[PDB]
Amino acid sequence: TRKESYAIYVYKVLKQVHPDTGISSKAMSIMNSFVNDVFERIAGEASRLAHYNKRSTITSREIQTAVRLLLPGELAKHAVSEGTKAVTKYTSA
Amino acid sequence: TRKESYAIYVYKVLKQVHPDTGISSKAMSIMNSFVNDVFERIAGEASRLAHYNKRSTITSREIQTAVRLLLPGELAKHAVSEGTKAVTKYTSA
Amino acid sequence: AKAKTRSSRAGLQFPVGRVHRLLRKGNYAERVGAGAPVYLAAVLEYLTAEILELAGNAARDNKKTRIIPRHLQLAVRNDEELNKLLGRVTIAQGGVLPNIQSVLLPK
Amino acid sequence: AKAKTRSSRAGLQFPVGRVHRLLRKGNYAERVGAGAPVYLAAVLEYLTAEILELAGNAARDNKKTRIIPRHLQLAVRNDEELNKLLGRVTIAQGGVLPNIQSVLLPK
Amino acid sequence: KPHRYRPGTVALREIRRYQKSTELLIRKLPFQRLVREIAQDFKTDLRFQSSAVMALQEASEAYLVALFEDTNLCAIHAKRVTIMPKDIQLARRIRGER
Amino acid sequence: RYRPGTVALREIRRYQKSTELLIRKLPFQRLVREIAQDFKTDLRFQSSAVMALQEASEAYLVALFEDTNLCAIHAKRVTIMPKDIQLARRIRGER
Amino acid sequence: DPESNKKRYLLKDANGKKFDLEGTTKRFEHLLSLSGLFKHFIESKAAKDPKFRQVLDVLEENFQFRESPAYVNGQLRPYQIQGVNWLVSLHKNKIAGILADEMGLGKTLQTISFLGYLRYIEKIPGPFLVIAPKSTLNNWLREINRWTPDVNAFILQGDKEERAELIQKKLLGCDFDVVIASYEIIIREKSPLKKINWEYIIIDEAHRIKNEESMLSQVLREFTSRNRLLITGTPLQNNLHELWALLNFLLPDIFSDAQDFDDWFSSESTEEDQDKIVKQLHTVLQPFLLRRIKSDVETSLLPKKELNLYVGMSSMQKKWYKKILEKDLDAVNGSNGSKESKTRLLNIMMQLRKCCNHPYLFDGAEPGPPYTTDEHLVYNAAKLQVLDKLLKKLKEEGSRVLIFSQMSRLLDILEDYCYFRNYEYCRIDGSTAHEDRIQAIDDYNAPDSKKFVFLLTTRAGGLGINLTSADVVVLYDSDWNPQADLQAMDRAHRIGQKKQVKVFRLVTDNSVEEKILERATQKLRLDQLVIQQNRTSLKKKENKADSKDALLSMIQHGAADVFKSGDDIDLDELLLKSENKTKSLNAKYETLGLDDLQKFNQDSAYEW
Amino acid sequence: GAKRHRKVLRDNIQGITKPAIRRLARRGGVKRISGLIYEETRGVLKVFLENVIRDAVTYTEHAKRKTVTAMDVVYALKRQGRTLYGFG
Amino acid sequence: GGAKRHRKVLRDNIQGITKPAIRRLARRGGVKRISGLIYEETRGVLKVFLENVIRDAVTYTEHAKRKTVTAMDVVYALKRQGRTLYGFGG
DNA sequence: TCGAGAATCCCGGTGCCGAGGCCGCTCAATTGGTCGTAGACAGCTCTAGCACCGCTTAAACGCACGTACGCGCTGTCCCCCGCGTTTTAACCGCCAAGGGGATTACTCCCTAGTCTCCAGGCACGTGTCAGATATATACATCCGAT
DNA sequence: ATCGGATGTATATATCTGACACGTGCCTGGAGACTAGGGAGTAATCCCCTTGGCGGTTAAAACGCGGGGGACAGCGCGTACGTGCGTTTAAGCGGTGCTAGAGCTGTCTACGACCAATTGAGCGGCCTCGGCACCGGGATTCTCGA
Ligand SMILES: Nc1ncnc2c1ncn2[C@@H]1O[C@H](COP(=O)(O)OP(=O)(O)O)[C@@H](O)[C@H]1O
Ligand SMILES: [Mg+2]
Repeated sequence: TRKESYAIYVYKVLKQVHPDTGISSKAMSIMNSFVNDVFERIAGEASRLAHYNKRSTITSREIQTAVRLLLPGELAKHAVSEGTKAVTKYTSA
Repeated sequence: TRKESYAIYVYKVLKQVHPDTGISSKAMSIMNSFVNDVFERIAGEASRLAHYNKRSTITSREIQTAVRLLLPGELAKHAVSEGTKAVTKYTSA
Repeated sequence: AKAKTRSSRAGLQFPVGRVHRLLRKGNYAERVGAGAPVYLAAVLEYLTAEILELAGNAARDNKKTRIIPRHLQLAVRNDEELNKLLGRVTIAQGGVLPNIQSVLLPK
Repeated sequence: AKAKTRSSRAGLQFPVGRVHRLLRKGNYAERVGAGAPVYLAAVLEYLTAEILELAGNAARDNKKTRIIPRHLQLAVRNDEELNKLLGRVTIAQGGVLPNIQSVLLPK
Repeated sequence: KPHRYRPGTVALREIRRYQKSTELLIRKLPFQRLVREIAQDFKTDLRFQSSAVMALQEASEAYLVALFEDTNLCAIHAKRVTIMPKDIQLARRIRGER
Repeated sequence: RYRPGTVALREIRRYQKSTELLIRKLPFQRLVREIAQDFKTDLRFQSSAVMALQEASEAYLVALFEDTNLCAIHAKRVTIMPKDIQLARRIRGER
Repeated sequence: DPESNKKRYLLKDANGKKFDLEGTTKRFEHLLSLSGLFKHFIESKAAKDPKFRQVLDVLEENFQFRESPAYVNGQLRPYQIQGVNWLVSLHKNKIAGILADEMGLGKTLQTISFLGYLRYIEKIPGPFLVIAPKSTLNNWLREINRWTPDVNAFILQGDKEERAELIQKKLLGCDFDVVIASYEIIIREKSPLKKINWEYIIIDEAHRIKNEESMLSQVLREFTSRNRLLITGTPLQNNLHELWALLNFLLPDIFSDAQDFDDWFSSESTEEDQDKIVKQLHTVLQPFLLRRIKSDVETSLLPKKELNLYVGMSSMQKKWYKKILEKDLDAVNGSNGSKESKTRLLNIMMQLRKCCNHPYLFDGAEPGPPYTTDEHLVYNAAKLQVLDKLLKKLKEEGSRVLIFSQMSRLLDILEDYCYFRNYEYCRIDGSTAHEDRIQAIDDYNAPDSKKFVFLLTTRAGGLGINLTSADVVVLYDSDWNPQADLQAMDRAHRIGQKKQVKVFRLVTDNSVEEKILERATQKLRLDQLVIQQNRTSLKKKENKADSKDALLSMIQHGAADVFKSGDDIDLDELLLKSENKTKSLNAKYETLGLDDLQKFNQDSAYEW
Repeated sequence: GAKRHRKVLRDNIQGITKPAIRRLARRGGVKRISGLIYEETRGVLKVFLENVIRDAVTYTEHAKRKTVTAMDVVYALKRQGRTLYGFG
Repeated sequence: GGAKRHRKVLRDNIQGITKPAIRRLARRGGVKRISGLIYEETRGVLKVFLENVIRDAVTYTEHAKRKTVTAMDVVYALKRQGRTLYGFGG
């Protein structure tokens, strides 16, 4: 059966950052679990953010607020920068 | 405007148990927060229980299992008994 | 036909229509069974009655006829069992339990 | 017209369609915007790149060309930020960061 | 020869009178000034409610009271009856707040 | 001979560098099964379930022993005693 | 006599409401005799209340002080004798009043004269209570000790212990003549004063009662008594609700409702109804709102010497002004579509005011630390240089100065520089506690003393104070309400002054400071026209038409000059030039400001 | 008169006066107190407050408000596992 | 001298956490000298932790009608306890 | 060494204000319909489990010496406590102004939803190199005798 | 202190073996076109409630003092734990035998969502008096030098 996961995307990012480094299987499972955990945290916090303000819609503004709430300091700053960049590029297309 | 709360029902229960006591406003607000908190805990755990099992419906079984998970020991036992008793009385009527 | 509240049918005191609505409009699931509001109302019923009778006991032990947050604090903290449930909870205007380490007491 | 994935149109590597589908059929809100999958994918990609770069540094520090869970552990625990984001998290087969108290060292 | 209570007596009387009450222990205006000054570094020109600051004080005081209650155990464990900065550092380090 | 304590620090260096499991396998699986025997009889376990349990258990005990070591040092000692375990778990809210 | 005083003072009988017909009916018929246009209330409450219904059931068919009294020390002003006659007449008719002379008219002496009548003529040395603000307690007691020398009048001060001591000893012992107590001491000592049958309750500065639901009003409602003598120097606000509250306290029988009073008078279908019933208002308020004005009674004084200085703005003053403007040009170079926050506008204005006042109010402006006091800062400020020369003119010729600042640090700087100039001073800023405030003021206003200059702030200066031994009242600056400034300069201009009052006013030319006075005068001038005839050629109904734009125009006075770009004073030429330009602006505003009062005439001038 | 105007003002953290820490300690059941402990208290309080107020202000930003309501503080606390009962 | 059919053997299971294994865990925690009574206290602590986690995991697994505790159940139970675990899926 | 002084619990009367009671506007409960969902079914393939048995090998068990450390006792000294005085700023009562929180209306555009279409990601199978392992050497540290 | 010695550890090398990084087909879910509708964006009102300042009363905070008791350093002593060697035992590995448990695939029908209409449970406002929060005087108790 099909059990989809964030394996190929993680490997794509890896071969982008350290072009000549591999990664074992258990490490990949840990990375996949990490991505799922972070996705769940951000999505849950954004869901509560929409519910607090009586909105039925999740937008990019909710995601940005959630990532500022979860991530600490420098991580939050740089991730907000990256997300703004990607959404701007997507709109201008 | 419309601001629903459990003050009326908390008062009903209180007069049921201690027929001649009262309750000040601040304690009533605390009891309201208590009820909402427990409701969110149970409902969120039941939502996760349904999601884990691929179901799409929150039934009596999910509420019972979330009660088992959240409440400790003797409380869990008695509260489960209360819930089943009420649901059978409702269903038969 | 004359209406009958589901609260009356179940024999409970908490609302069941309200609980059903909050379960339906809280994104907890796509569909809500018919017995879930009844069960959840019963559980909230039971917990509220438990904590309130403990608080009333404490209020009498303090010789007053009206629960105040301090009495709720005493009921939850003294009771070993609800204390786990409200472990991370801070109750406003509760104070603390009287407790002095025996090592500090004079000889 | 020839189809183009939303990932490429945004310039990311993570899948924007899959993130959209999960946000929708995950019981988070009634309606899902159009920028939310893009933003979320970008943030997840950034975090993955950060942790993976640190782990690769650590792996090269041991003359190895693969990232094993020990290197993920070392990278996470030696960085003060990812050590806060993953403070309550246990990494299987991660081991312990080397540390012995100075009071225990021999005279 | 005036009357002086020997050391430790008034300090137990005070423990008894403060573990059997509920009011807030910190002043209110100093705490409010501290809150506004700390918040000035995140958004400029912020308005606060009143229950917002009261909630902050309740949470704050509960936090400190529990912290001191753990510091006491740390100090007693070292066979002292005096609490020193090392005790708070040990307590917070163990609780995971380091 | 090695003066007392020489082998201990070397031993610590050995173990703060490896990653494998420190508790044996069967002695832990037996414990898990007979400790779940009472919640529900006629239970089965996947192997990876027991592995997850052991991973979590050893992580918990290692963190507890680090906190215990800090407690023992704070009392001007180098020997850990049950006093220290009790204090650490009491501080961490578990008791 | 402690025995008779004990017999009379104490509430021997405990009861709630006592009168049924006598007092209420007599008051009503007397007021009906004196232009009884007030039926509406009577029948409204009779219909809605059975008690006053049967009260109305009977309503269908049913020493003049020719001179100053001998006993009180000294004499009284003719208007004072008229006021005491007025109060005596009101007493004879068993109805109260509201003495409301303009401030500084010695109304306290009139109250003491009334009480002297009460004790010495009709012989009721009853328990009189005189509420007051704390600052005014000592002055009261001194007046009792000065005019009617033999009265057991005692303040009610001190911590709980000595308060309780005095209570249980004299008060509950009924061994006094009158009591004095602040607002808070009234609130704290409810019960001891409650258990006294109060012959009178007197209140100085009755504004504090203007709110009917205030806790002090609540408490004062159930003080059992018979007659009240509220006092309020300031004019009564044209709002009607507080007038109802005051009258309600005075005569609860009559003004016993709010909604009925409003529906009768103010809330009308057409506004001309209340415009015409203004005359009936005046009629109803005439009998019991006696008021005199210092202008039309007394000329007992040289009027004023209102002089004005248009000082320059110094080089480092320009430097810090430019610094501020460079920091705050955007919000005042027009605006960003008028999106600038009003708070930002007021803060820019405040920073400009601090720069104009003295460029040491900002840190880092003084030369490198540690500091030394010298003339360096008297020539860092053109204002301070002009003031320095003016002081070294006035002191030597013989005078005493009363500078009023607007903020404390400016008085700090003036203190430090005066100690450099080695002149004895006193500061009475709000910080100075009592028995220290009193210490300083009685040190200054003592007989011949070394304290020459005497420095204050306006908000904490003009409050029941009698600094009259000085004449020149130079102000460092001015505020938005001209009444506060007027009270400040009348701290020295009052009864007893024997020399002309000279008024100086520092104004920084080519600054926001220069626009203040004309903005003040526009506010100032229009007020008087309402007082006399209630209308004029006031076509400038805009009242600056805004504040976000009014203060925007306010800032831009010296906008383009400083932004784009020994030195002795020689005071006499500044006197001449500024007085000519002052009379010029007086003439300009005299013609209703017809040319341009505001005309919302401004444009961006902070371009770049 | 030689004392020049200085106008030094205390830090706001010094408004958590020594007796207030003593009272908090007493309610913690602590008998004898060191003298170096007040700076540690003033230092841990500020950390706690910054961590809470940051999230409260974030929640306020999101709603496009300029008022920090008590519900924002309750949300911020609950986010850190410090649930508060009595304000909503 | 019979009656050997009765088991009368197999010492308690918590004694399978031997003394040197606890020493190994202590050393990984960075502990030099160990008291003699730490062993029993450690056994008690471990038993409590296991009981809590296993109770929650069995709850999860019998909700879903199964009679076999799978790794996902343990992971969920740990997450619910507050101790996220990475690696075994999830 | 028990009597002196200071702190505490107890009763009695007072005042006040907050909780509980009562009266008048609105969504849960009644019908009717009807569609997916989730129970039931068969089939199919990989894991667990419960009694064994044989074998290798390292780890656990036990023991004796000794040592260094835990623990108790003594001294000493200085830091923290209780306390009385003086100062200061918090709380309270107050007033005045205006930002902005909360609500209402319209409209329009963006999200859901349906159909069509196609290509990205997933399972399957696969070949080679990264790292674990076992040796031998160099050398780095600890330890005791001098 | 220093020096040799003996042990433990880091380093370089050859070998393997099994997991990782690759390519292939294909099928499902993500993308492209299109329609209809309602959520939310924007504007405009409104009035609540925050802010910002003032002055007073009084309790709390700050300061300096005197003194003794607790923290800390030093000494001694006995014990209990560590190090090392010998011995025993249990883990781990492999192999047996069968069977259920658990995860993949279609048809039903009964139950939960939607829409209409309607009344009546619940929310809000407003009162009023009983519990509670003061305030004072009295007996109880508890601490601390004689
Ligand atoms: N007839 C008089 N003789 C002497 N001095 C008087 C006379 N009338 C009033 N004064 C003085 O005028 C001053 C006015 O004081 P006060 O009445 O407190 O001001 P206000 O009337 O504004 O309250 C008092 O100091 C009083 O001594
Ligand atoms: Mg006056």
